[PDB]
Amino acid sequence: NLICDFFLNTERQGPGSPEVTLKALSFIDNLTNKSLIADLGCGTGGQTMILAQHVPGKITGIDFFPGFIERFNKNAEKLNLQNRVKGIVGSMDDLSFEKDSLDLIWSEGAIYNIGFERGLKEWRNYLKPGGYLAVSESVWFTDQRPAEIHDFWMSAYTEIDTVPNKVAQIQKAGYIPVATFILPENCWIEHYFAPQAKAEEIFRRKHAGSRIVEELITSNHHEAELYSKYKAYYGYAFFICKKGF
Ligand SMILES: Nc1ncnc2c1ncn2[C@@H]1O[C@H](CSCC[C@H](N)C(=O)O)[C@@H](O)[C@H]1O
Repeated sequence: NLICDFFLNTERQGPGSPEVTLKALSFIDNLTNKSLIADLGCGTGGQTMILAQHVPGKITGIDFFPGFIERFNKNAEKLNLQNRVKGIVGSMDDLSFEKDSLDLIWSEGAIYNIGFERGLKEWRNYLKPGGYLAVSESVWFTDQRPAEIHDFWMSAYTEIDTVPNKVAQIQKAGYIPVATFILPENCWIEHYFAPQAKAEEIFRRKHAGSRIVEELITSNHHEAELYSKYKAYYGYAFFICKKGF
């Protein structure tokens, strides 16, 4: 399981970008120095640092891979945010946060591990009423897509769905769909697939012969191809939800 190692040599493990994280932040108007924030599936904490540098309050990143949490705190350290930004090895399906105690729950390209609707449901219980939930998720841009891309997505994440369905689910889960925007293509190509280029040459050689590596490179190269060919039918959408009642 060196899948981790590879992604340690990258700015982020999923589509995204500073402008996008900030643009989504632009919709949350309840934050102060007393706000408790959580970023679920924070990976190395790249978006978590950009976030921490533009909002007040303490943030808690949570990720399944210890390797990412280690880089998370080390990076937090260099940036001096270690006081108000702590990394923690945990799982989104088994959180220990006091009920209705958070003001903001962040999650970029990580909610698929637990499921869109499931997350909306469960995480809700850790939010102060009027609190926010911001997550980026894979979506279909249309009601019709080719078979290649469709079955590819039915093999990885079956919950991918259209923006309209995602939105109603948010309303159904007891939130107000405050803001919803689709991510620019440069979030995949520029900030995700490209950085993955250099990473590979170095990774592959450091681990020459590792069967897992030779294939990881193949998975990434296949995803990039599907994207460069079907980018018009799918991508990521960011959702800012405000807990009801
Ligand atoms: N059950 C789980 N609980 C918490 N994190 C998990 C998890 N399953 C997977 N993850 C993490 O979810 C992240 C998905 S990749 C996205 C990483 C980061 N949010 C970014 O945008 O760069 C990875 O860090 C993966 O390790």
